Order: sequence, then C-alpha cells, then structure tokens
Amino acid sequence: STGSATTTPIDSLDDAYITPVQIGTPAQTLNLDFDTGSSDLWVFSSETTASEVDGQTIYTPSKSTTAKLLSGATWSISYGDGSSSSGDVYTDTVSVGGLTVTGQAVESAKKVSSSFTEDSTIDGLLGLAFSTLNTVSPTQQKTFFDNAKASLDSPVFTADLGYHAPGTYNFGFIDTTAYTGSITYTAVSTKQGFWEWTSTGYAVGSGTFKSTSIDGIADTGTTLLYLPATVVSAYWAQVSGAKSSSSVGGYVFPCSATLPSFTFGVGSARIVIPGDYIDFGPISTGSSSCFGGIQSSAGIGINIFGDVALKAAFVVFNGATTPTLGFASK
Repeated sequence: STGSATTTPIDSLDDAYITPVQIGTPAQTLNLDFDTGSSDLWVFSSETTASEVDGQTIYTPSKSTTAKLLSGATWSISYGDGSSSSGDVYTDTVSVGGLTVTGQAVESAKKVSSSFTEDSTIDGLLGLAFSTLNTVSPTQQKTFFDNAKASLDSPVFTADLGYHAPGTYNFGFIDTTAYTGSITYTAVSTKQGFWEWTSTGYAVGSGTFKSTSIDGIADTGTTLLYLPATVVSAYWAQVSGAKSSSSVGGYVFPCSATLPSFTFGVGSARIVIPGDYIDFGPISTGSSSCFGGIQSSAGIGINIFGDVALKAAFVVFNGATTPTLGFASK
C-alpha cells in the first residue's frame, strides 16, 4: 500500500504545517501537525477541557463505531518549547492520504497547554519519530508509520515541505519526480528515539564550505534550524546589524536586510537553504526588527534540523531494518 497527503503551512511564515487525517467511522477529519520529533498521535477531543478549546476541530470517540477505549491507558507529553498535553487513549481507524491503519492508538487530550489552545489551526499532532518515545502508559503504543510499515510497498515516508506553499507527505514510495539530482543517504542513530544524523558541515552564502560534524535531528515539528553557537554566529556575522537579543530570545536582524543562503552537508552532497527561508518577519507587529530562522541550540542539548532546513530538501525517512535518512535538492 501507499499514501499521499498534502501538507499546508498554517500561516504566512511557515510556522508549522498541517495535514488532514481521517479518524474513526464515519471519518472525522482533523488537521494534524506531522512531527518527526515525537511519537504520539494526539488530538483535541470531546474530552478536552472546554476552556482550553478555541476553534480547533475535535475528535468525538462516542460518534465513531470503530473507537474503543484502551482501558487504563494514559499519556502525558512535554515538548522542547515548553508546551504540553495529556489525556486518555482510544484505538480507532486512522487514514492518511488513502493509507489506512486499523487499531491505531489515538490519544485524546483532556488537557492542553496555552500554546495549543491559542493555535486554532492545529487539531493535534501525529508523531513520526521512533515508537520508543511514545508516552502511553502502562502499555507503550506504536506510531502510525510503525503500524503501517509492514503493509507499505517500501518501508519509508517522505517529507516535501513547501516554502510559503503546500507540500506533500508520502508513505510507502519515493516520488522520483519530486526532486532533482540524486538522493544522498546518511546514517541514523535511533538511540535517543529521533531521526538523528550527522551533517558533514556548512557554508554561509558564497563562502567556503567548513567540514565539521554536526549531530542533529530531522524534526518536521520544529519551525527553525537550531545549530551550535559557533555556526550560528558565523552566519549572522554576515548580516549587517544582526545581533543576539536576550529580551527577544534569539538572533534578530534588520527587516531591510537581504539574507545570505546557508548550506549544510549530507555526506559529500550539499543542501542550500535560500536566504529568504531564514526570514521569520517582525518580532512584533510593525517592528523593523525581524526574527532569524537560524538560532543557537546551546540551550537545547541537541541540534535540530527543523522546517527551515527540511523545506529546502526532499527528505526520505527510511524505516528499513537499519533506518537511514535521505536528502535531495528539489
């Protein structure tokens, strides 16, 4: 089998991407944030505290003839941005772009933190990291990809995120029309539960490539590119007036600037992020200070190849017995 679904930016900055997902019988369609940095499929629901729902579409398990309470199971998750959610668990039928999994754990939110409530466009998350990170207790549950894998034509999914435009998540096949050149594959460590890999270096604009190993995660659920402070300083030093602002929480730059590109290495290959992809707009409405799309990871504990980096590439998440990542230009 295969599936193919369009993913759409939630706003004009590409802060996140939503993909329609069918849950239950009859189908209830929710727009979920596909997140290769986590491993829970959770949704706003008829059980979510009413004051914490503000415009989202909810899953109502009592209206699904295929929903079953997973008795005794609970879940609770905290994300790297300080947001969180928790609740109980149903199993139900879940379909993405024509690909169907029966018995998928659908984690129903009883509580969500304020940042979820405040984002009316995201109805939940669909985790695509390794199932070892899934938070369901006392019986850990599998991701949608893990459940579908054996049925797929090939045990892969691909992320093709657009810049200020829709893109595609495909399951079970590699669309050879969706990229240019060849796909360069690179090794993955699953030891932390992530799609963790090592970039071979970077360049800033037209500058020379610096060969240096940068371990990080391919994370569609993170907006920006988080890299070591040395790398990030070298980038922003090429932008007149850019500075790190403790009060804003990262590098800012004059909105009048034209930003240089940023290149990252995948083996001997190179992915070029155009400068425009690094502009996240005014820090507050009407400001002439703009927020940078490349930020320091120094306070995270891990480097994160988020949407800023991934949207410059066609990315293969290869879930073969030994997982690997592939990157192609597009």
